[PDB]
Amino acid sequence: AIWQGRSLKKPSGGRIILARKKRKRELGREPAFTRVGEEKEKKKIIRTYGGNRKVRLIEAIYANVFENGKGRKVKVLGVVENPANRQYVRRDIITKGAIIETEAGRAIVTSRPGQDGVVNAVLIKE
Amino acid sequence: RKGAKRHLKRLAAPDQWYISRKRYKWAVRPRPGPHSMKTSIPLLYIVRDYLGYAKTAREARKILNEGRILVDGRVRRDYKFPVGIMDVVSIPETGEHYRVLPNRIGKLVLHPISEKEANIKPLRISNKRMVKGAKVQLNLHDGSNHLVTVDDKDNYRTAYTVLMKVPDREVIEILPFDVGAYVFVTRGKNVARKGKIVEVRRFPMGWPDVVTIEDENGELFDTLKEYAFVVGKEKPEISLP
Amino acid sequence: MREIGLKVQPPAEKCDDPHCPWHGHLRIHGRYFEGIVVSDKGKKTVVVERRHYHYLKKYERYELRRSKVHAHNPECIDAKVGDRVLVAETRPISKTKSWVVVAVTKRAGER
Amino acid sequence: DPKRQRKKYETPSHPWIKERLDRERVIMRKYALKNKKELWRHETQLKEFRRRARRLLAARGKQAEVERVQLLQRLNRLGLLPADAVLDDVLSLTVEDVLDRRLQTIVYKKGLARTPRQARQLIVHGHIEVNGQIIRSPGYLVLKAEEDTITYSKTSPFARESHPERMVIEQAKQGGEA
Amino acid sequence: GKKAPYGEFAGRKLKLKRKKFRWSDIRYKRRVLRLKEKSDPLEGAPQAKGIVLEKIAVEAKQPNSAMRKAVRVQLIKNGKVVTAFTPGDGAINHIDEHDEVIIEGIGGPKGGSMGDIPGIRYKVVKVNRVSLKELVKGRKEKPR
RNA sequence: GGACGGCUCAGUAACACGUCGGUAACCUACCCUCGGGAGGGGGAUAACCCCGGGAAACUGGGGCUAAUCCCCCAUAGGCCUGAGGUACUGGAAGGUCCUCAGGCCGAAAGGGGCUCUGCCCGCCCGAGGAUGGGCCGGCGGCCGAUUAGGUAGUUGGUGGGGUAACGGCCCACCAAGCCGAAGAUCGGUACGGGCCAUGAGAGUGGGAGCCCGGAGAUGGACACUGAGACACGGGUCCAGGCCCUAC
RNA sequence: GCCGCUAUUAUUGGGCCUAAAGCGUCCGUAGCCGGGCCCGUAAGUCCCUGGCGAAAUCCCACGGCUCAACCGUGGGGCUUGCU
RNA sequence: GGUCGGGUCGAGUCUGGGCUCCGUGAGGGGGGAGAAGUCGUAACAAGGUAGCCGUAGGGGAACCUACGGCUCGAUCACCUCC
Ligand SMILES: [Mg+2]
Ligand SMILES: [Mg+2]
Ligand SMILES: [Mg+2]
Ligand SMILES: [Mg+2]
Ligand SMILES: [Mg+2]
Ligand SMILES: [Mg+2]
Ligand SMILES: [Mg+2]
Ligand SMILES: [Mg+2]
Ligand SMILES: [Mg+2]
Ligand SMILES: [Mg+2]
Repeated sequence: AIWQGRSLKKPSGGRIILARKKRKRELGREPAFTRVGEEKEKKKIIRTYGGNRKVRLIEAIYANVFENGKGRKVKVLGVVENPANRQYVRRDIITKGAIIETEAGRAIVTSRPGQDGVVNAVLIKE
Repeated sequence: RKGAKRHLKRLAAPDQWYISRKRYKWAVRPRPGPHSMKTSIPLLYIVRDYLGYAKTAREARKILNEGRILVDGRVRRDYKFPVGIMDVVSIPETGEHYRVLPNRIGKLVLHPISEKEANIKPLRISNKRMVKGAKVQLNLHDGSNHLVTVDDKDNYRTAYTVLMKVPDREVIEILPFDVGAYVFVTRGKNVARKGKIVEVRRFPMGWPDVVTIEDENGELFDTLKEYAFVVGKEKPEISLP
Repeated sequence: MREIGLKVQPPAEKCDDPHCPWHGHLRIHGRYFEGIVVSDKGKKTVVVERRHYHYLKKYERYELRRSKVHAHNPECIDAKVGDRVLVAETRPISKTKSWVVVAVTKRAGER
Repeated sequence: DPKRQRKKYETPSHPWIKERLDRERVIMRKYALKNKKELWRHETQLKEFRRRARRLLAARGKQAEVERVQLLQRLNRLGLLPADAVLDDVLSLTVEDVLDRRLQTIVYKKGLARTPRQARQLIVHGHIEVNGQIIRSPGYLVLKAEEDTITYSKTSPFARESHPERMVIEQAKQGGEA
Repeated sequence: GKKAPYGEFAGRKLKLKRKKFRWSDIRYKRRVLRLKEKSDPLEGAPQAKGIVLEKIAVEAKQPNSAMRKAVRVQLIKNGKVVTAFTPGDGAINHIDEHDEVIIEGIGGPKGGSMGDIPGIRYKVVKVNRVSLKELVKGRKEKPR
């Protein structure tokens, strides 16, 4: 989805007729589907408003996992339990609220790999 | 539409410039700089209109590029440079110094002064960051920044004033915002008015705090704390009007 | 317990969403008013009504003008239809919601 | 939606009132006016004075006192009222007083012109000075302080006392009502 | 009785009723619905140009006896035929067919007909870029 | 640098405009202040030279060369997450700062000129400001009931994605909300205002010209580059029309 | 063509037996109007004060172009106001 | 950069269904003026059948008839209020 402006409907239900064309600054971008890769972690770089930078991850491998202030790079295996979508656990797609099977076990993501380009996760105690 | 403004029409200009709004179409658009547009005027207007050392902008630009006008001890060669409240405009070749201060009408004027006071600039502190190195950055109303340490971080507070020796930038005479402090207003209705502080009210949310001030003739008036500029402890000590 | 900028009593229980000013990370800024709740159907969403009088220069008279606002209602403050709530402005929470309930004076009875 | 410079004279509500016509015909012959426009201009001057005076009667202080003082000192300066005057006296004033403060009329007086029509020609051809300044506008309202400084121009043949028309004008030294 | 809403908090209904009966005002209605603009062949103009189709004459109402001269005129901006009265004494002879003619309003009370001419709303003013008054008084002979 | 200025008022009954406020939910080249840094390598290619092609528009191949051009490496720095400390400001901390962890992204021109051992104009990073914008909200300003029900991502929520940034902006899954006779929806007309005309005033009317804002650049749709454009004197396609042509 | 004329849109400030005009009559929902005293609140309302409502435009004085128009200095007002 | 595809914002192009809009325009309807005309004489005086409302039917046409109402009806004969 491209245009992230206003909606064409009032809360009343009435129609809006756009008084202006769509500006470059109110667009979006095709989403990152941070899937699990076999290897060669894949990422792209986005030039953004202001000349700023976003790192968009497309294939993640490692998933820095955290417990109580201690981290380690622990080699993602797969995805389980995405509350955002079930098609995501099928396609093995990572997001912020996802659960990932890993070395050292299950971990709940805390990062936005489409934005920050890294997968950071938290060990679930069981 | 598609971007920023590089022009200014002389009618759409600030209300505090002494500009002769209908004589021409255009005015100098000030550069971004120390102060704001609401508390500044460009050096071209100072050199050409106020002091009258030039009838023309070409002459004024020649002067400024020769380097005959200082603003707080520094040569300023740009004609769009903002000159703001409590700023010292010096001409050594003529031995003159002026303090840019506001009028009671609300407009900016040049108050003549001498060298001693001309090496002084009072700065309202206006904010206080904690910066890397665990150092304290005072963020001052001329958009300036001064670094101090966690030892006197408490001697330095936001609405206070700092006298500054400007071609070197050495703090002298911190003046705190307290009761009895001599104050000079800078904006509002009670603009070029001065006196001693009496009271401060807080007003819960983002509503600005307000100060009650007592003039020399005993009258008693309110304004905003942000518009209350401290110039002294009991006497203005900076030769205001 | 935190002390959001307008002095009024916080709730008793402390468990909420992040869109609560006291127990979450939501902030409030700008304007605040008291109003009456007229709907409490939506989850964490009420409708608050003001009633100001508008002067007509010509006819030298006044007319009522109702204004709804569509505030957020955290479960700690489960304001119901009738209650005189205090509401404050914040960031957008939804298409229509840019306000949040902070405090109540309950009303079991109305007129 | 901009300024649009407006006339400084008001025309009458009806163009063909016999009373107004007679009155204005008399005034125009007495004061030697080219235009009803000119007359109405001075009438409008008066009207504005009167309206200000009215408002300031029915006004309150700290402003509308300033304007009272300003009105009275303006009219003093113009020579329409004495210094001990009041808004009541404003309302007593007349268009004839205004027209008497015209330059054409003061030059018909000050024994300078012998006729208001010749006064007009003197002014327009450049033979009258007011405070050293040539004025060519006969409708110029003279200030009570400039009145005693009215004189022929230095670069005027009428300033030579040997001039024939100067000799006639001073053969008839007259003034008073004009 | 005492009129409608006189209360301090009745401005709404008061405004409403005044609007309701402004619509009984016919001037307001014409202005606001733009009826003249919809039914005007001159399309909201003070003048218009037309081609003379024919020269005719019209009988004065009842008491007056005369044949007022006129012309049927085809207007260019819309192609519409209107009849226009030719003031003057030999104006209809100074005017010829296929001639371009300028078309004013005749005056008349509601932008309408004038005097003993029952149903004529328009005047001729210029004929082939020459004023009919001058043609009639002899001066400024006609081009074509 | 060309995104300003300049032009026009089609569209738009809308947070477009006015005004009060907010952004602790965001971007900002030029400018100011402060604090720091400028290390080590490498490369290409115009101009020029040889030859051209093509009706033009335009354009090819080979040779040669530089840079404040381009690339790389490291160091600084930036972003995310987790833990805890509570030094800062604020009305209030998902903020700043301190310590530690795991990571990803990752600068720079010590260039040029002089009276050259110093000065001037400059490069990069960070903190703030300023400037200019984005977005949110309260209030406010036409007609029609011979337009009465409207809305289906529609109202909200949970979780996300995306965005500079909040947001049903978009998505998946949950619910049934939202607007409305104080007139919704639909239709009509209309750039908004400051202002202007008129009138004793109350009021009625207008909102081309100057300023402020907005929108648009044959109609429609989409992108590149850049701090900033979906770009009046830049790009691409469709529709429609026109011009040159060696068709 | 707009305002005025027009108290022919009427809040100020119009009329409805016979001139245009009282629903055929009643009942009642919203709305509007609402008896008297006491207490409270202080939402409207009033006062005072802080911050805003750009400049130009409007009024006034004073100055400069011969006066004026125009321009500048200053005072006031204007913006429906909002806070 | 091409060529294959797979996704997207997507104008447009063909078409079928509705809904209005516009330019026209046969043929029927009434309306308004005017001209003198044609048939009558409905109405105003008790207008020569008093007039008018409502409903219904009928009639070249104004109109007529019926049922209920009104006086915005004249006259003379009663009682009453004045
Ligand atoms: Mg590197
Ligand atoms: Mg339009
Ligand atoms: Mg064109
Ligand atoms: Mg009427
Ligand atoms: Mg009447
Ligand atoms: Mg103003
Ligand atoms: Mg009959
Ligand atoms: Mg009969
Ligand atoms: Mg009969
Ligand atoms: Mg029968």
